[PDB]
Amino acid sequence: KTPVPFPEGFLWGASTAAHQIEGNNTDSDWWVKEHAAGTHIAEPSLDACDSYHRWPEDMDLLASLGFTDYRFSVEWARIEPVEGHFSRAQLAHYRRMVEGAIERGLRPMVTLHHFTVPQWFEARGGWTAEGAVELFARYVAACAPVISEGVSHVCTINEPNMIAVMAGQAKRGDNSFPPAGLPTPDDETTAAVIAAHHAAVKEVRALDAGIQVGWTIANQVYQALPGAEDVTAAYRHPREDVFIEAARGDDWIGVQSYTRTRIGPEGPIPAADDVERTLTTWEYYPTAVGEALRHTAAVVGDVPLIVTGNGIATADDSRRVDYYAGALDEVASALADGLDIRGYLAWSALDNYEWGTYKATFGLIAIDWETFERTPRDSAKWLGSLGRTRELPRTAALEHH
Ligand SMILES: OC[C@H]1O[C@@H](O[C@@H]2[C@@H](O)[C@H](O)[C@@H](CO)O[C@@H]2O)[C@H](O)[C@@H](O)[C@@H]1O
Ligand SMILES: OC[C@H]1O[C@@H](O[C@@H]2[C@@H](O)[C@H](O)[C@@H](CO)O[C@H]2O)[C@H](O)[C@@H](O)[C@@H]1O
Ligand SMILES: [Cl-]
Ligand SMILES: [Cl-]
Repeated sequence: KTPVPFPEGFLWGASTAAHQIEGNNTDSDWWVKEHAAGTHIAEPSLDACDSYHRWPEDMDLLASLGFTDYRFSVEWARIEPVEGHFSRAQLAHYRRMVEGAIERGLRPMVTLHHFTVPQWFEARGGWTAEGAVELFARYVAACAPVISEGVSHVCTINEPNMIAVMAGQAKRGDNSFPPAGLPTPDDETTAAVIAAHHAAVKEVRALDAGIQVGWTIANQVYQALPGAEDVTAAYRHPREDVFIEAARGDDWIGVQSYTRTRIGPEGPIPAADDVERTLTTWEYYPTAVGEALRHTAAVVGDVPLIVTGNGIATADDSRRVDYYAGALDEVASALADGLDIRGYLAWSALDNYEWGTYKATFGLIAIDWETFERTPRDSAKWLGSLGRTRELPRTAALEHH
């Protein structure tokens, strides 16, 4: 019904991840998987957006559009290309990104880990191997020159619940996803990423640089059909809630939401045949983030919430505007209800490599895969303008009360 001004210092921006935009990330586990014999990965990442060279243009564009914040990742595979050999070259590359954000009036949120790992880290047995926790923490300590000045927010591990899910697949040797919901996570990896996270928090806080640290959650918005509450709770806990519980002592927690999955007495039910879908196959559900935020609050307590990824894969930008109008309304609504939300970062700043395909275009900013030309979409112009306005618009539908 009425507009909700940004809280003071509210993050307003977009998010990317190194492997999805940078191009030539050739020391990652993913680079190997993309080219392995028998890979199921539909297409290779290759040059992606070449943000390795073109992040200056990325950030010029974001700032010009009126965004005030940029979440990007720094890449362990580059920083530690072989075990024990830290690249000062790549550390400086990443420090230049932080400084470059600041010089363009963008507050940088730094993700230290976004799914990919060094191939050597995978080859030695991944998150569940002996020493994996110490290895991650050492990498985190080594990022100190990148994050010790000018960075207010660090994300340790992006969506550890997706890590645990995929480890569950790899352990069973499963290649396909169920028609709804998520594969049983590997509880071993669950434990390992949680211990890795706490150790990373210690490392960042040890810098005594005031950094707010936490991690981000792939919120599924599991909804119980009436009667199926207990099944829904059991299903969601290892997939989501256990990672939110591990964040209860953190300085902030990231909410990443896109769609919803209904759960019946037998478990996850797929979207109806006739309901609107996005280019990811997911049900179009603009109000997801609303439920994601509220569920996250219920579980995590009073840890500040930030939306660190939210959007839609679509070829129709006016449908993206629709999606954000509903998502922003849910953010406003949660704020007005008194949730402590301190930022909104859209997924994604650019069209990017969506873990195996380039067809699932999530970008505010269009990318030509041949020339690397950036073209802001209209959604980008509108959302960006809110960085100056600093007020969340509402949809024209009525609230209760
Ligand atoms: O791969 C099957 C199953 O493994 C699960 O992990 C188990 C682990 O918790 C247990 O300690 C040991 C005991 O030998 O067995 C398994 O490794 C994992 O959580 C599931 O995702 C997998 O489906
Ligand atoms: O897919 C768009 C972006 O979203 C993230 O990962 C999502 C996750 O949020 C969601 O729960 C699952 C559904 O099974 O899909 C993943 O792709 C990542 O932050 C981004 O890398 C990803 O591109
Ligand atoms: Cl090196
Ligand atoms: Cl990384």
